[PDB]
Amino acid sequence: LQRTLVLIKPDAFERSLVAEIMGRIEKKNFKIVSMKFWSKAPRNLIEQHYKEHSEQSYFNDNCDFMVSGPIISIVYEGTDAISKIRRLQGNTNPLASAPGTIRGDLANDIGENLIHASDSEDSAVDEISIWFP
Amino acid sequence: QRTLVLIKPDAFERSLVAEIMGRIEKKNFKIVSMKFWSKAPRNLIEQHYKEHSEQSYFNDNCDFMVSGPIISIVYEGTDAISKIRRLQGNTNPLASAPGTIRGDLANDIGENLIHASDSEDSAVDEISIWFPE
Amino acid sequence: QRTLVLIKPDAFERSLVAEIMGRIEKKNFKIVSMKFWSKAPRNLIEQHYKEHSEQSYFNDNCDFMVSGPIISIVYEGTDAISKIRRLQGNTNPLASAPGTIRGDLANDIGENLIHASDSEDSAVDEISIWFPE
Amino acid sequence: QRTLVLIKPDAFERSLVAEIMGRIEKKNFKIVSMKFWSKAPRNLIEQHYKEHSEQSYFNDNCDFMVSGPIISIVYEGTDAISKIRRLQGNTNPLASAPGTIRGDLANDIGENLIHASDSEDSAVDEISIWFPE
Amino acid sequence: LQRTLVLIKPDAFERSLVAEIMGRIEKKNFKIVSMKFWSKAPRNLIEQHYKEHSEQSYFNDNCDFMVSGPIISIVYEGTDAISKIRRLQGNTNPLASAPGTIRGDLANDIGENLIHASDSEDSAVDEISIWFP
Amino acid sequence: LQRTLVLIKPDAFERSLVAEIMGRIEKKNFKIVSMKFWSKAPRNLIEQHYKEHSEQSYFNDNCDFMVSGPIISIVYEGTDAISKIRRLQGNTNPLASAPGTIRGDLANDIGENLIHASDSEDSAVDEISIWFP
Ligand SMILES: Nc1nc2c(ncn2[C@H]2C[C@H](O)[C@@H](COP(=O)(O)OP(=O)(O)O)O2)c(=O)[nH]1
Ligand SMILES: Nc1nc2c(ncn2[C@H]2C[C@H](O)[C@@H](COP(=O)(O)OP(=O)(O)O)O2)c(=O)[nH]1
Ligand SMILES: Nc1nc2c(ncn2[C@H]2C[C@H](O)[C@@H](COP(=O)(O)OP(=O)(O)O)O2)c(=O)[nH]1
Ligand SMILES: Nc1nc2c(ncn2[C@H]2C[C@H](O)[C@@H](COP(=O)(O)OP(=O)(O)O)O2)c(=O)[nH]1
Ligand SMILES: Nc1nc2c(ncn2[C@H]2C[C@H](O)[C@@H](COP(=O)(O)OP(=O)(O)O)O2)c(=O)[nH]1
Ligand SMILES: Nc1nc2c(ncn2[C@H]2C[C@H](O)[C@@H](COP(=O)(O)OP(=O)(O)O)O2)c(=O)[nH]1
Ligand SMILES: [Mg+2]
Ligand SMILES: [Mg+2]
Ligand SMILES: [Mg+2]
Ligand SMILES: [Mg+2]
Ligand SMILES: [Mg+2]
Ligand SMILES: [Mg+2]
Repeated sequence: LQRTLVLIKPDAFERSLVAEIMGRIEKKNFKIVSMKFWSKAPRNLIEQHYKEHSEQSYFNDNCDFMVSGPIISIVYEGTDAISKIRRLQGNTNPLASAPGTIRGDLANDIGENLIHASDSEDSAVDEISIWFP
Repeated sequence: QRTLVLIKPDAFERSLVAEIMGRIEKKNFKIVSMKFWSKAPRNLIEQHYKEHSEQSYFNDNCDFMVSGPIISIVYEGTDAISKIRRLQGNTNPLASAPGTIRGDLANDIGENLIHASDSEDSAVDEISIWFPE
Repeated sequence: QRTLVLIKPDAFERSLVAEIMGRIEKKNFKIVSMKFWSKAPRNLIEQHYKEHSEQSYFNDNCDFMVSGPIISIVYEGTDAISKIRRLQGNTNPLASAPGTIRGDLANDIGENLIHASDSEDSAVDEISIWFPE
Repeated sequence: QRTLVLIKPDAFERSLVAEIMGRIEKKNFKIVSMKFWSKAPRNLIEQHYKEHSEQSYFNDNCDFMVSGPIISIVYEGTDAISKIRRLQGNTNPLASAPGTIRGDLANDIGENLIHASDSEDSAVDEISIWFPE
Repeated sequence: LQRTLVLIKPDAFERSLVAEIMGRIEKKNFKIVSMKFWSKAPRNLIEQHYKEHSEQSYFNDNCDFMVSGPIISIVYEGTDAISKIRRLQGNTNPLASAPGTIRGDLANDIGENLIHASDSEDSAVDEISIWFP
Repeated sequence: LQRTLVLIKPDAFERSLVAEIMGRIEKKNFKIVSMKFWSKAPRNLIEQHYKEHSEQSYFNDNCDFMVSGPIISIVYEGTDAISKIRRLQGNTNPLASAPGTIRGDLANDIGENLIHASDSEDSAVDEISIWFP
């Protein structure tokens, strides 16, 4: 049994895909245990969330995108939730994400890619602490 | 207008949260605030339904409303109150119309998936209950 | 209550069996009995529709009903008879409402996808026809 | 009967083209002609809506109708005109019924996703406008 | 042209996913040629169905699960139906089943995994003989 | 940014899957820039479209199928549209096409396979020139 942190990104709001994305996770039988709506996430939380990427060329653009509209932060719980939701999410690169995955079916950009999900136990604990202190 | 919607515990039990939210999303209403409650305080539920305090079902309904999670949402849109009420459908499963949320999904007078404010005055009161900030 | 539903041969031809069953399932009705007929005996069809024996369409309708498979289902739920009738929608394609099974999917008075018992008395008779056990 | 349907520019903006066409397709109407317009000529739009020429919204509506692509479709079926009108739903978002295209998807009196001919006489006129061949 | 044996498992009934599962197979153009509904399958048929696993640690628990609610047994027919429906079904292990498959999208447990499908021509004949003697 | 040529094949019309197929591409955020409806495509355009296969045993049967009902020719535009839509389409062979893809979910034959999509930049230019001279 694990908890993982998911962000529904501003592009999901713009494209009216919030329920579609949440629905794919819900139909897999994962349970919401925490959830917050952000009309606009604080820049500092975004920069902390993506701190690994702070020295990458796309960092500033990614952070700008992430504060360009609302986000939902959700903690999902289930057996092996972290890897399972990562599999559902699909590859970052739209040339690689498989049909059937959230990104494979719905995303068409490496940056505007609809959903974040924790990639490991350690990062899940870290990310949950950021969004749900 | 702004209206107050509750996703009720039966929606969680039946894994219909995204389905309900999706019907409102597809109608182009915007989420302005949202909170997740693992279990709403009974006092909050009693206040929300204070006008039913003398009804025979009052306690049973309060028990149901604290039996599982709730999501409270403020939606915004032109004439959002009446429009979301029409999408919601009648309380009575003998009357709620196919095509409405309750008409398609609810099969009980009490366990009826969704609350929506019924007037501007009740919207103000309910938003103040669920989002006192 | 228990009611008798037929999935008609046009549902098989048009690959709408799951769609129709899904609309009833999502309303939370429980299957109590079910039988698949590769081709129903004409005599069974004539008995089912015996009250239409003098109508001009009687033979054509019987021909249609044996033209492909049927699934007969007994569904159970509070006020299941009237509720499933409302989901079914009117026989006449000029009247069946969008949101109903026939309103959304049927475009003919005869080839109309689904039968549902219209009263408690007819439910008893029809269940005895299709499930004499 | 044959009727003239327009998929309006808001359907393109909101990525609802397939959703709308799918609702008509599932009702078993057959496409007899179809044209895609990257931008319809304003004169065509003015002719289509000539009966509204004195209305206060006439110019705003024409502006909207040339603001993005349109698909014009001739559909054929028994009583196709009235049936597709019923699927379409009322112009007014305070009236369009859940289960209809506008009832489920449209939230504005002007930006209302779909046109459908309202009579046999108007169907002839509109088909001659969009498909003069 | 082949026939294969599918079981819709009790978890599909509990989670109201029966039509969803049948619909995925129906949309692939497979035809139902036999079908039976079991309110509760006999223990002996279940133990025979899973006889290969009789000495495995999970055998008793699996059999208990399989008689814990209704099942539907279906014979589907199509060209290479056996391998095709196996592909649609997805891996037993929820750490392996691919998004897009029935289990990949809907199942979250190695035991409660929604659907059985024959794994070969020989086992299909055997399983059909069990459920449809 | 690329343009690719898609054909919706006559089997999609027969099976009422036109909107389903177009919807999968639309939800991926690809934009229609040209579209034509053919009640019956001219034999010569079909033979030119498939000229690579002119000496294969299935050529005549494939061409016969392709003129057996309507087709829609669509030009879609998006970043890397050619490879992305090919991925969505899925393998020609129904023993290989992955669940989650259009063919993996919906097609059950190597010939009647619902959709064509250009396989390269060069063939896209060629095919667009054929259908949209
Ligand atoms: N423009 C651009 N943006 C990128 C690139 N790589 C990553 N990003 C953005 C989008 C990602 O969602 C986010 C975090 O990257 P990640 O942890 O490698 O990917 P992911 O766990 O979201 O699939 O940063 C990239 O290569 N280019
Ligand atoms: N068991 C039972 N519960 C009832 C009955 N009438 C109302 N309720 C419950 C369910 C309703 O969602 C809630 C509030 O009643 P309402 O304001 O008349 O209905 P609504 O605005 O949720 O459609 O109280 C009732 O008659 N019986
Ligand atoms: N062709 C034709 N068929 C008809 C007509 N009226 C009824 N039928 C057929 C289709 C109906 O499903 C069946 C039983 O008629 P019903 O009990 O009045 O309708 P329903 O309970 O299936 O809605 O007989 C009719 O007027 N014309
Ligand atoms: N802004 C605005 N637009 C309107 C109003 N009434 C009609 N329109 C626009 C939207 C309609 O689709 C179009 C044609 O009006 P109509 O023939 O009465 O409606 P309809 O046949 O599209 O349902 O003109 C109106 O009252 N206000
Ligand atoms: N708890 C548990 N149950 C298992 C395990 N392996 C198989 N089972 C159960 C669930 C399977 O649906 C059933 C038959 O196993 P199978 O033939 O290897 O899998 P499958 O053809 O259903 O994908 O037995 C297992 O490793 N653990
Ligand atoms: N009957 C039959 N038809 C075939 C076979 N290979 C190809 N075809 C038909 C169906 C294909 O859609 C069409 C073009 O073949 P293709 O370019 O290799 O496949 P595709 O780009 O449509 O996946 O010709 C084949 O091996 N057998
Ligand atoms: Mg990451
Ligand atoms: Mg109320
Ligand atoms: Mg009747
Ligand atoms: Mg009009
Ligand atoms: Mg097996
Ligand atoms: Mg090719």
